[PDB]
Amino acid sequence: KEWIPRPPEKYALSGHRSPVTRVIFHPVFSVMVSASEDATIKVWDYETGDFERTLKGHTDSVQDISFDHSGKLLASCSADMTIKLWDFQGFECIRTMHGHDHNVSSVAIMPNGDHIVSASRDKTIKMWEVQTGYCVKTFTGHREWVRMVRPNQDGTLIASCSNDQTVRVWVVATKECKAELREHEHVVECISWAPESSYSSISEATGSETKKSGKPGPFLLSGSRDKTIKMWDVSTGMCLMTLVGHDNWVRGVLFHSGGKFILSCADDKTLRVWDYKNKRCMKTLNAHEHFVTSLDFHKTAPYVVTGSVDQTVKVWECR
Amino acid sequence: TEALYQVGKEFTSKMDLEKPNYIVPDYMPVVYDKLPQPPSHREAIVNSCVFVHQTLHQANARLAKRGGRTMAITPRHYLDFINHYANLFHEKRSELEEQQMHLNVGLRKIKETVDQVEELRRDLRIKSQELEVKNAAANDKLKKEEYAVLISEAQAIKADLAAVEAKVNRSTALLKSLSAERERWEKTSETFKNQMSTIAGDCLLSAAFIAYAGYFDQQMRQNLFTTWSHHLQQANIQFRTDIARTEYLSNADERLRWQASSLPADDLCTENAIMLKR
Amino acid sequence: EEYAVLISEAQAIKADLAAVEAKVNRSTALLKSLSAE
Repeated sequence: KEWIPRPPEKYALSGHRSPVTRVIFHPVFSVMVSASEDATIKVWDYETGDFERTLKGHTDSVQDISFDHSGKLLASCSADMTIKLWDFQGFECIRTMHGHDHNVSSVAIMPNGDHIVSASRDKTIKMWEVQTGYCVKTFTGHREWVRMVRPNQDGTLIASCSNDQTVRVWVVATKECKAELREHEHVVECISWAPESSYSSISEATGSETKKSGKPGPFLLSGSRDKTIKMWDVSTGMCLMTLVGHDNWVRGVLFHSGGKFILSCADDKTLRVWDYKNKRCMKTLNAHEHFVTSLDFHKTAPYVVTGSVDQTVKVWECR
Repeated sequence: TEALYQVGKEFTSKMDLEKPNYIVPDYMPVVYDKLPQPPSHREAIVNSCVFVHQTLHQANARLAKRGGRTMAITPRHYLDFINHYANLFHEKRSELEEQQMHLNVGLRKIKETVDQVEELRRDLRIKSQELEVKNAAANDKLKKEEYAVLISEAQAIKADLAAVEAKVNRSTALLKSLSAERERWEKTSETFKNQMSTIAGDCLLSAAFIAYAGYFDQQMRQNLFTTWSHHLQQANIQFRTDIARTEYLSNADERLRWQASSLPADDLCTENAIMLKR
Repeated sequence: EEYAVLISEAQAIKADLAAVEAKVNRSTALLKSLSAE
């Protein structure tokens, strides 16, 4: 609800022999999944901090991993130009999609659970079928390396962030960039949208006026290497507020499950949790001795996990 | 045939067996009557498995007709065939992925090595220019106590330059030594994608050979392998026709260990040892 | 010309002398510490 990580830690999980790139939470089980740069995906139990197993099917460094709504499948992408679909009941690779040239950066599964989206250096975004494995439609428009891609809550809207200073939002149906945003000072790297629990909380935070339908419209968030976190409106495309104060490069941003605070990490070696409605809670929390890479927020449990380059994954209580 | 096809589908369902660019042959060797008209790669694999199982019955019928002695072919033979197929697929895929990961790490290390060699080039030229200016200043100022200090620092810089030059030539000698390694690793890494494409057919052939061709003699083993290879060719299933089954199913260390155990140096004896192992 | 080279050789020999003297003093301190042992 008002959960906020505390400086004391519970466990310092260190099993990777290469920098950790992303950490996620299992949708239903008490399972933490961490992807690192040693071509291995490790499975942990965040409640008790016990190593469970590893998924060593990948060839090159694993970049991004994503579950589905049911948590029954795990989609992973790596620098070996391929996407591997993991069956989480048997923990065995079941489909290895090829193509999508050069280092693949991000991967995500829409809540529909039937199609997958991925980003890479080849300045394009591809769309895959989980059932078959055929790239049916290819998304173009980015002029540089695309870093992160994230869908909506109903499998219709997709935004991709790239080195080309553009955070441009896309549609499944007409395959057109409805909103294109090129206004960041330097490269944008991480994006994550707003759950329905926070649509009402934006109105008094920014003073935005509701349209004829009354819905505030989908929102956008994008962290950029210019040490600034900026939260946007997908429907219109204008800035609402700029969050400044990160010492070094930002790496991952997301919203609190209650939709009231802002919780994000950066290359400043610290985890910073911010309030946007009233600019009150400006807690800075040292997390890792080296650069911090990724982070995640549990939907219901009071746990947050952060992945760093120091070969370690850390779990924080929420209070 | 329907039972065999269903068993093959259900057992080989957690294996990849997916080829997006699979080309359906004009004349497909339809073994299962209810096979879909545009069969997929997995369906072709299962059809090939059923064909192998029936080829064993045909071989037994031929041997019985010739007056030779045959052994009953049971569904347990098919079960062993599919189990061996799954195990060999997983093992070969894991070995290939691990080898490619190690080779990628090696290439990355070599590239970092050449980059640091260029960095040593620039460090060497910086040191050389500093030595030139230092001894020029020493000679200028000596020609008009601290001056002995200046020439001593110049001498120390020459000593550091000599040590850096030793590092230059030593790192260059190491760098040229790994040229054969780097080129061979590059060729293997480039061929990695092709090797993954042929895992399914090679594992199918090897599993069929292990599960079925044990009882027969060399001639019948070769006939069965040729029949299976021809069926795979007609079904547009990629497999390597250059490597030997004995080389594919065993490593040189295990073969050497077997020869130490008084195993005769024969292809059939090696295949028998492999069967006794797997 | 060679004169500066010879005085540089003298500077080399005095640097080596200083290093040897420092090593001798350090080792003498080491042995003085190990008398009880």
